[PDB]
Amino acid sequence: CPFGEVFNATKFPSVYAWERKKISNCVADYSVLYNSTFFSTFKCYGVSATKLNDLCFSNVYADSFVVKGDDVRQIAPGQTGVIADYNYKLPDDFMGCVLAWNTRNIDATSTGNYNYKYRYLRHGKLRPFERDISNVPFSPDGKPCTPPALNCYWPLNDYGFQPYRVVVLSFETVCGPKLS
Amino acid sequence: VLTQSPLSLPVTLGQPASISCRSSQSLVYSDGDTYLNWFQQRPGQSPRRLIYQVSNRDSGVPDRFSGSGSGTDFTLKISRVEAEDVGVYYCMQGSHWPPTFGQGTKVEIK
Amino acid sequence: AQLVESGGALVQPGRSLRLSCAASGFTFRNYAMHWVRQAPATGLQWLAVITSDGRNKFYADSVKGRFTISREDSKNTLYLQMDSLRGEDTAVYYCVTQRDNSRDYFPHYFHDMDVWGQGTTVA
Ligand SMILES: *[C@@H]1O[C@H](CO)[C@@H](O[C@@H]2O[C@H](CO)[C@@H](O[C@@H]3O[C@H](CO)[C@@H](O)[C@H](O)[C@@H]3O)[C@H](O)[C@H]2NC(C)=O)[C@H](O)[C@H]1NC(C)=O
Ligand SMILES: *[C@@H]1O[C@H](CO)[C@@H](O)[C@H](O)[C@H]1NC(C)=O
Repeated sequence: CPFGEVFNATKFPSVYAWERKKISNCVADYSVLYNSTFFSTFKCYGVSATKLNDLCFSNVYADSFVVKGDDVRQIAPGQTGVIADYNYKLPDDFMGCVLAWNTRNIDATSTGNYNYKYRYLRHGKLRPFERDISNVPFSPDGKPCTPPALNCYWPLNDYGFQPYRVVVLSFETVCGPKLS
Repeated sequence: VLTQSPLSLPVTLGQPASISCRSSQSLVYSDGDTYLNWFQQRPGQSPRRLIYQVSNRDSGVPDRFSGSGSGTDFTLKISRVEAEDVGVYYCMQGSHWPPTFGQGTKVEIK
Repeated sequence: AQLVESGGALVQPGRSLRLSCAASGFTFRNYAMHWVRQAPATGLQWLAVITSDGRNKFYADSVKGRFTISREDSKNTLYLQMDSLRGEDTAVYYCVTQRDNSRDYFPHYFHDMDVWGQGTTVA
């Protein structure tokens, strides 16, 4: 399976614009990931990381994005917050693994890397694995509005990038390796 | 827009009372919750919250205060009204911006 | 969480008045701040909110463009600048915030409004 292609990718999207890579019809080697020091966080929900090699799935979805370290914790079931509610939500259910690493020497810059954005205003929260990449000036009561007039605010903001690259493996023809 | 009833509640000391609040629109928010709170303003004092999220009470609030409701129709209930309960009971909705208050119900002790 | 209003006065229609509100018992910087006014005409009327970072300012249509909400975190003080005052603006102005900032983002800072000051009269 094309795991390295996702984790060691040279470019990641914003959280609000998280990208979904589908893994299927392949052998999922989780040993490289499991005991590597690449990741600062290796969190699985109801799934034993050690046993990932022994689990078969219809498919695996690797959701890729860059989020400030502080908000990495929002990428989990049962969470609230600007990211959990407006940028990228995980369902209240079992989950595969949320894998993340520090990217201060990759994505962060001395003046702040503001190429990455996030949502903070929206007419309601996001559903689990919903992607909202629209950019229409926010209006608190559904009215038409034009910025920078009063009550007219852009729903998106910029990240003051320390950033972490996060890849979420959501589990639904893919299995781990066999040993000869 | 919130409308309360009665405008004024004549309750004998030691007897129960209830204050109604009716919204022009459902106060259920996008996350499924309902942000309908109740406040009491005692003469000479500012408003204080008693009940929140329709039926929950704040710490320090007497157990005699409770409530219920859904959609547009909400009620604040007082199991027994004491002399110290004199004041104007307001309902407030935060579900739809701008947040609004009712006109308030003046509860007095007879 | 205590809020203390000041700056109330009698001001002729067309003129301006600036209110202030000192905060104590909590960290001012960590909460959004609101102004609410009281009058027989309106009961309790929400006017404006300024977010914790002082960036987003939302106003009720009834004051939108006439009132400006601002804050000085360094002084733990909330302000309200009211220009072109009318007779209809006569009210007791309350400084309002929240104790619970678990969800410190729009619109969740309108959900509790559980912290009120003593209020100051503006006429
Ligand atoms: C992203 O790419 C880096 C390398 O560019 C991967 O880190 C490297 O992964 C290998 C495999 O586990 C680590 O072990 C190496 O194995 C070869 C096998 O012959 C051996 O010759 C090497 O001396 C070494 O033992 C290697 O130490 C490791 N390097 C570092 C700096 O960690 C990384 O795992 C990739 N990330 C993902 C998520 O795949
Ligand atoms: C990490 O996985 C590799 C797979 O070849 C294994 O050989 C290695 O011993 C593992 N490391 C530990 C400490 O289990």
